[PDB]
Amino acid sequence: RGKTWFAGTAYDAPRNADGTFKHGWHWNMPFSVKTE
Amino acid sequence: PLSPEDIMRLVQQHEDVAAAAESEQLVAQFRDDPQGLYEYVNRAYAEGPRRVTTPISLLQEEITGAVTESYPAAVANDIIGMGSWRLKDDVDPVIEFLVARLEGCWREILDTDLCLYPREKWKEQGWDLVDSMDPHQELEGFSYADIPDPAKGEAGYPRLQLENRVYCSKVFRKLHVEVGLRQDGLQVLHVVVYPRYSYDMPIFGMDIVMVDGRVTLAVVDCCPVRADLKLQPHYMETMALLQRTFLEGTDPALRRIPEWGSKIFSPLALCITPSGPEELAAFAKYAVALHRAYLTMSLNAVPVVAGPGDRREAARLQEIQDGQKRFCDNQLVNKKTRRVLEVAMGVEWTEAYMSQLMFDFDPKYEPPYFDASFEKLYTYFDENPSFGEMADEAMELERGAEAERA
Amino acid sequence: KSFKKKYKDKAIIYYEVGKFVLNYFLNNQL
Amino acid sequence: LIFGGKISQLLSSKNLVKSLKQATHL
Amino acid sequence: PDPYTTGFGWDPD
Repeated sequence: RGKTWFAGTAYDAPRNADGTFKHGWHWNMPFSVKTE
Repeated sequence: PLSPEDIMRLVQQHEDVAAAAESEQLVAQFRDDPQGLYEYVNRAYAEGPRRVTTPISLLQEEITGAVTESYPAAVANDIIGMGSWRLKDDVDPVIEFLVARLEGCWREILDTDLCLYPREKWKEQGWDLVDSMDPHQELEGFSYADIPDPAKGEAGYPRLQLENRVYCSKVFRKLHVEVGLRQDGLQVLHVVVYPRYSYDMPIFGMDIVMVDGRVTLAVVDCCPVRADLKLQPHYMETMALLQRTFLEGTDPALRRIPEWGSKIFSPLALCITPSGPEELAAFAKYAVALHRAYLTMSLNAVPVVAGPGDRREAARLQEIQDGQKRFCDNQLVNKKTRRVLEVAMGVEWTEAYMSQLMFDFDPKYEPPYFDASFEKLYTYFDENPSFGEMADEAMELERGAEAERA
Repeated sequence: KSFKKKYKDKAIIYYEVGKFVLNYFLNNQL
Repeated sequence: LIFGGKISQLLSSKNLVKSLKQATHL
Repeated sequence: PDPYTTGFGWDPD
C-alpha cells in the first residue's frame, strides 16, 4: 500500500484507516477523486 | 485348418485395421486444405457478415428497418482480439496475436463444453493476476496500475507480472495460458492443453520467450504420453503435413535439444530461435494451424474406460497417467530455466505456484465440466422455427391469394 | 475502413454484454 | 445496473498510446 | 493521422 504512487505527498489520493484509498478508489479508474 | 495362432493373428488384423481406418478418417479433413487451418479467419472475413434470418430480426427489419447481422466465430474472436486482459496493453504484438489466436481456437472449437476452471483452485488464491511488488494482494489485484514500475537498482526491479487463464472442457482437464512480463523487455507466453486421464491424447505445449521485443525462443509441440515417447499416426501425419505446408524453407534440423526436452519432445517437435520476421511469421502460422488441428481432432476423441472385462484398457490408463506425471515432473525440474523468472516472487511461493497450477497431477481430482450442447438446439430452432397450425392456415390463405393474383 | 467498424461493433457488444452480466449478477447471484 | 455496460467497455478497450508513441520520464 | 482506422497489431501475412 505504500509502494504505490506518490504515497506520502500532497499529490496522493485520500486514504482510509487501513491504507486503502477512499471509496475503494484505484489509479486505473476513469475518474479522479478530490484531495481531503 | 485355421490354428489358434492364426485366429489370434486375424484378431490382430481386424484390431489394427480399425486403428488405421480411424487415423485416416481423422487426417482426411486436413489432407486437402492445410492452409484452411490458418487462413480460416481471412476466409470468414471474405465471407463477411451473415444476415440473421430469424423471425424476430425479420420483424425488426420490417418495422424499424434495423438489420441484425451476425459473424462467424473466427472473425468474432478476431474482433475480440486479446479480450479483457488486465495486461493487454503492456504485452508484445506477437504475444497478443498468439494469445488471441489460441483463445479464439478454444472458444470456437470447444464451444458448448468450455468451462472456466474452478475459482477455488486458481482464482480464489489470486493467481489470475500476480504482481512482484504486491505478492500479498494488498491492493485487491489493482497493483498493475496502482504501483509504478520500479526504478533501476531500486528494490523490486525488475517487476514481474503474470496473468493466467485456465479453462476446462469435455476432453481437456486444463487449458492454461500464462503471460509473464518483466521490465528488462522479457515476455513469456506459456500455453499448455492437458487431456484428461481417460484419453490416449498428447499434451499440447507452446512457449514463446522474447527479450526486448525480439523472439529468442519459440517452442511448439504435441508432447506424447505413451511409454515409447511416440505419437499416434494421425498426429505424426498432421505434424509432418503442417511442417511441410507452413515451414517451407529454413534449415531442416532446427533442434538444439537442450538436455531437458529429450524426455518429453515428440519426433516432430519444433523448438526454434527465430531469426527474421519471415521465420517468425512461418512459426506463428504453423503453431496456430497445429493448435487448430489438435483441437479439431479433439472433437471425435473417445474416452478409455476399464474395470471389468479387459485389462489392456487399464494398462492404457496407467500409461496415460504415467506419461502425464512424467511431463509434469519434467516441466517441474525446469528450474535451470524459466523458474529463474520466478524467485523474484519468492521461492516457497514459486513452489506453491508450480505444483498447484500449470503442471499439476492427481489421480483423484478430475475438474467438473458443463457440456451444454443444447444451445445448438436453441439456435437451430431460432433459425428454423415452427409457427403452429393457425399460422399454417394463414400461410395457406396467403399462398392461395398469391396463386390467384400473380 | 473496417477497423472503425470493428471498434464500434466491439464497443457496442461489450456494452450490451456487461450490462446483462451486471443484471444477472445483481438479480440472481445474490 | 446502470453503469455496468460502460464499465465493461472501459475494461475491454485497447489503450492506443503504447501503440502510437515511439522511442526525462522515458 | 486517424487512429481507430488502420494498424496496431502484428500479422504474419
